[PDB]
Amino acid sequence: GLEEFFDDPKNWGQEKVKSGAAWTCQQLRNKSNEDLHKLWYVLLKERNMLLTLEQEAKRQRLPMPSPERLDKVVDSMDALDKVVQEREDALRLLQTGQERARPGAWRRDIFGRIIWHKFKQWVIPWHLNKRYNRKRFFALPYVDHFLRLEREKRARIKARKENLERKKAKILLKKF
Amino acid sequence: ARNVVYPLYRLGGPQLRVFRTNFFIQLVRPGVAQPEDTVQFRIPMEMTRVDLRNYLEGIYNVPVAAVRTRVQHGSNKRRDHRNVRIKKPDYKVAYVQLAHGQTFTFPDLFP
Amino acid sequence: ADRMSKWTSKRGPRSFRGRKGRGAKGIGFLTSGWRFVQIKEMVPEFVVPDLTGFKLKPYVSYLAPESEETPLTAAQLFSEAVAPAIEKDGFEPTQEGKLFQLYPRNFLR
Amino acid sequence: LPPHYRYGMSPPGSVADKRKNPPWIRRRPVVVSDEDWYLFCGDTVEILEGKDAGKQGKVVQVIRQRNWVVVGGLNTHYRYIGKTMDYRGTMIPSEAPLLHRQVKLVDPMDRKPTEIEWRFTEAGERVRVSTRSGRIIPKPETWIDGPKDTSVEDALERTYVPCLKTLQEEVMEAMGIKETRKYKKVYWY
Amino acid sequence: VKKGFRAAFRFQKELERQRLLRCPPP
Amino acid sequence: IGIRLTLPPPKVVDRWNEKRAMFGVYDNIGILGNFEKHPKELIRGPIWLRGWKGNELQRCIRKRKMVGSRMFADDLHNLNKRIRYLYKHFNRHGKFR
Amino acid sequence: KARGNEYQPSNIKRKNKHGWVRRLSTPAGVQVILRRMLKGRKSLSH
Amino acid sequence: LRNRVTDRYFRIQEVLKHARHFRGRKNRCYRLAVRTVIRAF
RNA sequence: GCUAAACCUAGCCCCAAACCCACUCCACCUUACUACCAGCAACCUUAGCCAAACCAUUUACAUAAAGUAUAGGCGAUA
RNA sequence: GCUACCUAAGAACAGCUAAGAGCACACCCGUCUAUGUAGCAAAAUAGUGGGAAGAUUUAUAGGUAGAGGCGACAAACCUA
RNA sequence: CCUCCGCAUAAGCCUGCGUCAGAUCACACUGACAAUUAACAGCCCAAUAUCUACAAUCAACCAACAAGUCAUUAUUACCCUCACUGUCAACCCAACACAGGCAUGCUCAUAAGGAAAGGUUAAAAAAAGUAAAAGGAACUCGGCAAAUCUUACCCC
Ligand SMILES: [Mg+2]
Ligand SMILES: [Mg+2]
Ligand SMILES: [Mg+2]
Ligand SMILES: [Mg+2]
Ligand SMILES: [Mg+2]
Ligand SMILES: [Mg+2]
Ligand SMILES: [Mg+2]
Ligand SMILES: [Mg+2]
Ligand SMILES: [Mg+2]
Ligand SMILES: [Mg+2]
Ligand SMILES: [Mg+2]
Ligand SMILES: [Mg+2]
Ligand SMILES: [Mg+2]
Ligand SMILES: [Mg+2]
Ligand SMILES: [Mg+2]
Repeated sequence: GLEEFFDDPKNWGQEKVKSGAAWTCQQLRNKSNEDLHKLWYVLLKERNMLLTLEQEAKRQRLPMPSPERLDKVVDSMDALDKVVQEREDALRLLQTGQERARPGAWRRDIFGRIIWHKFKQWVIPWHLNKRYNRKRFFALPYVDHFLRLEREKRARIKARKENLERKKAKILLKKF
Repeated sequence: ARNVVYPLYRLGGPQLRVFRTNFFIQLVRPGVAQPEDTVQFRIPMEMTRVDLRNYLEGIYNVPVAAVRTRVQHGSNKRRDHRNVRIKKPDYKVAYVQLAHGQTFTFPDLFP
Repeated sequence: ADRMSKWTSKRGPRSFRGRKGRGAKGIGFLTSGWRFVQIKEMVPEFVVPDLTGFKLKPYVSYLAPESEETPLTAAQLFSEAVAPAIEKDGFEPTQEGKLFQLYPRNFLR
Repeated sequence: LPPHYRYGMSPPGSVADKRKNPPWIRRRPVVVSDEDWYLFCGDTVEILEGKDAGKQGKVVQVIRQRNWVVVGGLNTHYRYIGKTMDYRGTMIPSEAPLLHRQVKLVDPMDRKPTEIEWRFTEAGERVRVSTRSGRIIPKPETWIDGPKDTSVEDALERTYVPCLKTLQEEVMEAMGIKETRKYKKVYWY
Repeated sequence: VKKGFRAAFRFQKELERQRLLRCPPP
Repeated sequence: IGIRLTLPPPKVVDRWNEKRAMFGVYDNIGILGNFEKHPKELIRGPIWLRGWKGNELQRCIRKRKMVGSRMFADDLHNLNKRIRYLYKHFNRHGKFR
Repeated sequence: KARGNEYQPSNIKRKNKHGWVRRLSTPAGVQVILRRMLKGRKSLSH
Repeated sequence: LRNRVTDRYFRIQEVLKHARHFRGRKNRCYRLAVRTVIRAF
């Protein structure tokens, strides 16, 4: 029923509701793996409950009953996220021999800066796809003047800041 | 799930299933005097109507008869001290119509 | 005519508003009368487990013991998988013939 | 919060600091460190300079960004709290924050200001030790739940069999859901 | 802010010449 | 009006500094260190003008040649204008010619 | 006649003239995009 | 700026003290004053 | 006595030394910031203002030898 | 994206008399006068006018670019 | 009392007089909250060959010229089923709450839509308008303006 979006009517707006200690990550490495899926859908009913509470706090221009209680049901979601990828990053390193599930490449785009291209799941090999062949993945040496100038500027940003932090290492040391 | 690379399906492909649902909904009080048997949600931007269909019958065992959505535009007329515009987020709004004659009205929280 | 605002699906003409959409990750395809074909396999059917009779709750008590961070490395999994690999004294050679690929990833979340 | 924020007495996400540090102000920065920091939240200290010297009190707050202690009930002055209309309201003393080094930690059973080193001790391992005496000064410093909390006993069940079968399968077999269809090789490039 | 000191010192001899005229001494 | 009201903070010039008390020591390491080194190999500064006085146009021909290959990109283009301006000014303008 | 309205807007002409794909269609339009990357502009195209 | 003029106020009041009994804007404004206190001397 | 005045520290500059930058997730060459369908691809003398009182050949892009040999409407100049 | 010309496929043209016809709206242009001249407007307003089924008018996308474009040549027009 | 305006779509703009509240010509500005739901409209097409001489004009006579704005078949392939997006406003382009510019469909005079006057007095000069004895172009560069509807000719 639709009652599962709200808290029980015995705490409909007490302005203090106790709830404590979100799931830390070793409390889930503790747990098994059938019941991490089974606890994700526990945590999801309860987070959907709380987003419709604070959307009724702002609607009635009243403060939240306990704003301390969302970030526990999100940091545990983040922990429950973080605890399963570390398992999925464990055996994918173990079985197939490479981290970063999504395939990629170290590629140069048309502006000449080297980035991490990520791969895009096509149905024809790339030689015969019309759209992908229009993407220039290379240099064209009119760029290499502007590659130097944008390099040339980060060295003006880096030397502007490190030199500046010396003069707070100076004017601190004279007073004290 | 949102912000994830979906696999493809070609012809004899297996059914796409998503363990660990990434996107969350909130249930709001409508403004302009709905009928009964219509509960309005705040779906996230990426979600479909066949997704909120199987969201509620799957996770909440709720018998929805029709889902209808609109994309809501958040205001971009708001400036800070430095006059650059601060976008209140555009968000989605769904309108579940419940079946089986169940007369849902939004309960009055905060007595 | 502003450049600074994000180009959303609302802004162009009739032929522009209907192409773009939000990041909705659509389902089927379009057949010769604009008639849709909803593919039932490209829609994520949700797989919710049976939460009835369930001990674990959305919060842990405050009397729990505190722990130190120890991330789960690929050795730590293997040491608790080689204990049944010394009575010689479960692996997949290639991931082509498996329904759930690990490297060129198959599944969702 | 903006960079070069002034960490004043009221908290840095408060109603009151937004009257005082609105997002456009840049006052002159104040100068200050040394993570061997020897004042904590709850010690008993004293005051070496100012109004009411030699006077000893607890501390209520440590503000590290300006090297502040707020000594409890002490280095006080008087402000009118509330006041809410054209009347008085109630005068209540308020503690002005006292800077680090105008505050010295005291020895427990002699009660004198003493200077603190950190001496790494065999019982394990880091603790504050006084200089004029020995007398290792310490760190200073019922719940029951509601219905949406597990237990102490059941957050520690350790249900995990460490088998290598990638959760998506480990519920696919635990829920009985069968897929006779095989995924077929897509050009991932 | 100008780097001068003699400008600012010799100015407050003309603030004390202007203060003993308006609020004179006994 | 433009003149500041209260006196500035008084300046504390530590006259017997490390830098100040030992200023000019090891000058004359030529004439009484029997001519091993030179006082022009004591000057610390930019490598183009280390012990070379020069003029405003000469200070730019030497910078453009001694370090001019390894200069910053649009700082070099600035200097090649500056040489072209100070050549055009010293050899075509002025009184007294 | 009167003379302010020499900008009669459309988006099919704004993106087909000054848009990203037209700028990356020429060698000289890449150095247009590269100059606004170097100068630091928040808008590179239309 | 190396070497700004820090005491410009005191070259102004050397002139205007002999123009203080004038009438108009010449008893305040220095640009009009120095054309008249010079003609007064 | 209104308007106002006042202010030190954000920061910056010039060198010194050292060669510098890249990857949360998703998305981004179609109409960039768009999950998913059958084509070609870059390699080149700078020019001109200005000086010659015009302008037309020409006119600069460690120290020392040396502004020397040379070049040059044998002239500005190089 | 204005304007000159062109291309693709569009759209409009009442009512009366009887054809690059005539009267005449919608529409397009701008003859003459008056106002306005920091204006309502960086060329407008009120009349009055020329055309109004055509060598017309006009929306949409595309094309030609400066040593050039385009031009029923006014050395016009190509973002006041 | 005006309505020389309107109501939609297209194009454009992108929350821009909805609710609650705060301030300081006059009281669309600022803060919180909320809305525009698809049937309308976009977003289409399995290949390989192969088919299409007779405009439109009530399309019937009759008349043309400038010569025209809409068609398939053959065989092979084919069972998934209604998603995604636009939907608001007193709105755009002209620096402006700018007598200007702005495609189309109906309303061809209104069922929509608005207010020319802040209050007074009723000088000059100036703008527009209406009326005029007798005369009727005597005005002026010129019947320009206004009024009446009009004669014949020359040059180009
Ligand atoms: Mg010359
Ligand atoms: Mg023409
Ligand atoms: Mg005609
Ligand atoms: Mg006619
Ligand atoms: Mg020429
Ligand atoms: Mg001519
Ligand atoms: Mg509307
Ligand atoms: Mg204008
Ligand atoms: Mg009405
Ligand atoms: Mg009036
Ligand atoms: Mg008369
Ligand atoms: Mg006369
Ligand atoms: Mg006459
Ligand atoms: Mg005459
Ligand atoms: Mg006339």
